[PDB]
Amino acid sequence: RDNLLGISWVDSSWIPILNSGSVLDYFSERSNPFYDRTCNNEVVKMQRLTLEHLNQMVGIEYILLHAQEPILFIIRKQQRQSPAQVIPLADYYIIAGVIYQAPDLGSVINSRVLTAV
Amino acid sequence: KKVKEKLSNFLPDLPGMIDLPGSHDNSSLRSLIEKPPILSSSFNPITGTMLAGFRLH
Amino acid sequence: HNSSQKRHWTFSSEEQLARLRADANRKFRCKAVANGKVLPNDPVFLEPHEEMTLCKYYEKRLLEFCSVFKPAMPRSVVGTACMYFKRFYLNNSVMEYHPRIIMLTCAFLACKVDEFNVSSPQFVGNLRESPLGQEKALEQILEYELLLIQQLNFHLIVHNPYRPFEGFLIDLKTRYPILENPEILRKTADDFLNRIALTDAYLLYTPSQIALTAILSSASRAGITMESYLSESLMLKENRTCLSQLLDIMKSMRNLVKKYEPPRSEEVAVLKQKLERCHSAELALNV
Amino acid sequence: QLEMQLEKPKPVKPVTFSTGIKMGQHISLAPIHKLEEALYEYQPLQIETYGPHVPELEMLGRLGYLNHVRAASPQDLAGGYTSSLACHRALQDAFSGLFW
Amino acid sequence: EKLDFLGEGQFATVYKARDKNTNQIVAIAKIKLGHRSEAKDGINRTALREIKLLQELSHPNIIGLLDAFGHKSNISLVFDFMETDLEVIIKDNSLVLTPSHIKAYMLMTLQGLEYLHQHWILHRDLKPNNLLLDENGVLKLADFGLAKSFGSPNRAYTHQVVTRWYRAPELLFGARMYGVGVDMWAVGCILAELLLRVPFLPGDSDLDQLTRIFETLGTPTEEQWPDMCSLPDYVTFKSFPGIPLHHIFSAAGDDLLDLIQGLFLFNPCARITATQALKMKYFSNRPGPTPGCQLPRPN
Amino acid sequence: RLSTLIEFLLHRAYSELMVLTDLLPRKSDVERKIEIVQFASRTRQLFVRLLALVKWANNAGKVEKCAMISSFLDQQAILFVDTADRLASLARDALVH
Amino acid sequence: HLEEHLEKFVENIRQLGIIVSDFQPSSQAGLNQKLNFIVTGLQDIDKCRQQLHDITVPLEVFEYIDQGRNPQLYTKECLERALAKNEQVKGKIDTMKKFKSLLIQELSKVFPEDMAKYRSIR
Repeated sequence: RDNLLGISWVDSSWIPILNSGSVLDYFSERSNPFYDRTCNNEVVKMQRLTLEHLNQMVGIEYILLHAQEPILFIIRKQQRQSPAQVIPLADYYIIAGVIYQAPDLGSVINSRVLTAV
Repeated sequence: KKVKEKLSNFLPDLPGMIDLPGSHDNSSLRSLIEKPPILSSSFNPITGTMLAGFRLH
Repeated sequence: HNSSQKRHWTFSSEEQLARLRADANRKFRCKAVANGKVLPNDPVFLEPHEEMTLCKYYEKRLLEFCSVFKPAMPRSVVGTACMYFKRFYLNNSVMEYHPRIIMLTCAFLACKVDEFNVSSPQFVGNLRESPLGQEKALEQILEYELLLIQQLNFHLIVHNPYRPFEGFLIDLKTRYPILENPEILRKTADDFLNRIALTDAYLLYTPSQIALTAILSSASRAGITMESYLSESLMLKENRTCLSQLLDIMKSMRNLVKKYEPPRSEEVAVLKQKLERCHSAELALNV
Repeated sequence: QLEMQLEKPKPVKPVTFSTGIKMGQHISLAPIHKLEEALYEYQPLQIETYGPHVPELEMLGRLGYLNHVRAASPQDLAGGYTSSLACHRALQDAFSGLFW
Repeated sequence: EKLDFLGEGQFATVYKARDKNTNQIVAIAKIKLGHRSEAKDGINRTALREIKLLQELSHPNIIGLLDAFGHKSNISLVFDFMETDLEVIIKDNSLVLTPSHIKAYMLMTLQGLEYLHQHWILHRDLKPNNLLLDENGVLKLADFGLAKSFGSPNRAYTHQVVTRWYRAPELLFGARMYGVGVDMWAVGCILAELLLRVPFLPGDSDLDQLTRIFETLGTPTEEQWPDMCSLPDYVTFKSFPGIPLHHIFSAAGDDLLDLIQGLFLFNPCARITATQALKMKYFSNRPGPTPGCQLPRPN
Repeated sequence: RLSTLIEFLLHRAYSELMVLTDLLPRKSDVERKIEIVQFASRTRQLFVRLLALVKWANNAGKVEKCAMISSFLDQQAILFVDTADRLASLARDALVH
Repeated sequence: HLEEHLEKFVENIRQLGIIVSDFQPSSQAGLNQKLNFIVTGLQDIDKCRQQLHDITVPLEVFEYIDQGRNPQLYTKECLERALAKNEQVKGKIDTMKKFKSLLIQELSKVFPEDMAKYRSIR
C-alpha cells in the first residue's frame, strides 16, 4: 500500500485458465493490491448476473480496454457520473499474467532523471 | 394416427373460441393456471343486490 | 401525553362537560319530538343530572363485574373500559343506547384492544345469564361495538393512571431519602385512585398529575409532605410558577373527592324504573 | 426511404476510426460538472414532549435498586427486556403530561 | 366515491378513489372478517391495533389513519395512496441497479423505526413488503396489524410472530419476552436483501430457518450471551466454523460492512439501537443519500 | 395438484363474480351487459381449460410411466460416460505418476 | 370423472347466460346469475370431489393448453421422447456389441491360444 506503482501481484492457477472473458475475474481474485472491494464489479458479483448494470449504475467500474489474446490484457478504472459519462482514473496492464500499474508519463521521467543525475 | 386433432374433438361441446390462445384472449382472469390465485375469501351466497344490478332491460 | 392523540380529547374545564352532556340530552329529545312520535315535553323525557346518577351507580356495578371476571384482569383493562364508557355518553343519551349493552360492549372492545387475548368460554362463564339471553346480548354487542368506535371518533388509546404511579415510586426510591419505604403510601394512594377514577378527573386533569396528587394526599394523611420533591420538580422550567398550578390542581381534586358520593339505591331504583319504561317506549328507527 | 431512414448516410463518412484503430481521437475534451448534495438528514434529534425529562441509561440509584413488582429474572433475561427497558418505559410514561 | 378496485387483502379489501368529500386521491379500506358465527368476536385484534396505532403514530416516515367512518356494518379506514413497494421494486430483474439509492431507502426506513421506538410501541411485523413507496418516494412504514406496546408490567407477550424468512434469533428460540430486538434484526434482513438482491436466509419452516440463520452467522459464541441455550427452547445447532459478513454479501463499502455487523450482533442486548444506527458515521459520509427527487422509479 | 388448482380457480371465479355483482348496479346498465358477457367469456375460458385438464386426467399415468422410462435411460447414458471418464482418469493421471 | 360433466354443464349454463344477457329479456334473467352462483356451489362440491380425486398434473399440460392444442400432443411428445431415448441407448449398446465382436476377432487373429482359453472360459 506504500506505492501502488511499485507492486506486482500474480497467481499461477489462473494463469493457464486466462481468456478475454476471465481477465476481469483475474483482477477480481481479491487480495490483489491494484483492485478494491469498493469497486462495483464486486458489488455486482455479490448480486446475481452482470449486463448493462454498469450503465444503470454509474460508479467505479473496472473494464477491459484493449486485449491481445495470448498475454496482453489492459484494464481501465472509470468513475461514471451518469450513463454516457465516463471519467478515466487509472490503467492497470497485465503482461504475461503479471499485473502492473501504468506509469505516468511524468512520475516515471522524474524518477529516471533523479537516478541518472 | 393424426395427433393434430383440434383443441376441438377435445373441448368440442363448449361454445365460443375454445381453440383461441391465452395471449389472444387478453383476459386477466385467464392468467390463473400458470400462477395459482390466493383463496382470500370463501365462496358467498347470491344476494338481491346482484339481481337488482342485472335484470337485463 | 406528549404522544398527542388525547391532546385533542382532553376537555379543559368543568363547564364544557356539563354543557355537552346537556346538549346531547336536548338532541335526543328534539329528534324524537320532530319525528313526532310524541307531543313536546311529555313525562317520559329524562333530566341530565338524573341520567348521570343512574350512569354512575350502574358503572360501579360494571366495575364489580370487571373485578369478578374469572380470568385475572390487568388494572389497565378495567380502566380502559371505564374511560371508554364515560366518553361514550358525552356524545349521546342514556335512552338512545341502554346502559347494559353499552357496559358489556365497552368491556369486550377494551379487552380486544389491550391484548388480554380473552378466551371465549371465560367471557361467557363470567356473565351470570342464560346462554340464549347472553347470545341475544352478544348479537347486539357486535353492532354496538362498531357504533361505539364511530361515536368514539376512532380515538381508542386511553392513558391509564397506573404506569405513572410505579414510575413516581421509583423516583421516590432514588431522589429523596426524606421519606422512607413508601408502601403504606402505596396502599393509601390506591384507595385515593379508585375514588379519583369514579370522578370526571380522568377527563379533566393530566393522569401523571393525578398520580402525583394521590401520592401527595397519602403523604398528608400519614405524616409526610413532599415540599422537597415538589422542590426537585421546581429544579425545572417556570422557576417559581410551576408550584402554584400544582397546588391549585391538588386542592380542586381534594374538593371533588370530598363532594363525590355513591348515589342512594332507593333513588337509583326509581330512576331505573323510569328509564326502563323509557326504552320500552316506541323508538323504531327507519325502513 | 432514401431520406426517411439512413440508407447509407452516416455509413459513408466514417472518419477513419476512433475506437479500434486508436482511442486518441477524443481530443475535444470537457467536464465542469457539479451537484453540491451530500450529508442530508444525518441529524436524529426529533425529540418532542410537553413533559419533564429522563435519561435513557440509568446507572443511578434506580439501576442499583433494580427492583420492580418481580424485580428482574434470569431465564427470561435471555429474552432481553432487561428491567432497564422496564423502568424507562415506566417513568417516561408517568412523566408524560403533568401540565396540559 | 369508490373509483378503483385494487383488490382484496389478508383480512381486508381495498379500493382507490376520492371520498364523499375532496377530490384528493386516497386508498379506502373495507373491513374483512369471518362473521359466520352467531357469536362473532366483533372486530379482529389486528384491525383494532392497526387503526389506533396508525392514528397515534404521526411522522414523515409513518402512514396514518386520517379519516375513519362506519355507518353500515362496514368500517372504513382512510390511508394515503402510495406508488408501489420496495419489495417488488428490488424483486424485479435489475431495471435501474443503483447503489446510493439503497442507502437513501435505508435512511428513510431507519428514521421511521426511530420514531416508532421513541413512541414506545414495537412494530411487530416489518416484513420485506409491508413497506410502501410513494410518488415522491419518501418511504413510510405501513402494515401495523401485529404490533403491540412494550412495557414494564409483566404480561403474556405474544410468541412466534414475524414471517419465517425474516425472524429474530431470540424469537426463533422460543423466548417469552422481547425488546426492540425483533425490529432491529428485521431491518437488518431487509438491508441484506437490498445488497444481495435475493432474500438472505431461506427457511421453509421454523427449524430450517433457525439452522440457516446459524449457518449465515456461524454458531453463536459461548461468550455472546450465554443462556442463549438457557432460554426456554434451544437445540444445539450445527457447530459451523462460521463465515465473515464478507462471505455472504461479498463486498461493498466497509461502513456498510459495519452497520451490518452491528445490527446482526447476537446478544439482544447489543443489537444496535435506532439512534445508535443513525449516529453511525456511514450515513454522514462522502456518498450522499438520494433526496428522492432522483429516486429510481420502474414502470 | 389439480385439486388445488380447481379450488383456486373456483375461488378466483367467485371473487371476480362478486366484484362484478358489486359493480353491477354501479355500472351503466347498457354497457354493463357488455361487461357481463366479457366476464362470461372469461369464465367460459377458465372452465374449458379446466375441461381440457380433466380430459387429460385419463392420460396422466402413461406420462408418469414415460417420465420413469426417460429417467432410467438418462441414468444409463450417465453410466456410459462415467465409465469412459474413469478410464480416462486412470490412463492420464494415475499411470503417468 | 363427475367433475368433468359438472363443469361442462356449468360452462353450458354460462354460455346460455351470456346468450340471454346478450339479448334484451322480458323474463327474469336473474335466473341466469342464480344458476351461475349455483354452478359455483356445485363446483365447490366438485372441489370436495377433487379432494376425493387427488389429481396430479405437470405444468407443461397447462402451457400447451395455453397454446390451445390438445394435451394429447403432449402425450405423443412424451411417448416420442421415450422412444428416442430408447433408440439412442439401444444403438450405443449395439455399437459396443459390434466392437466387442471385432476386438475378439482381431485378438484371436493375433493371440491364438489366449483367446482360445478365453472362449473356453467365456
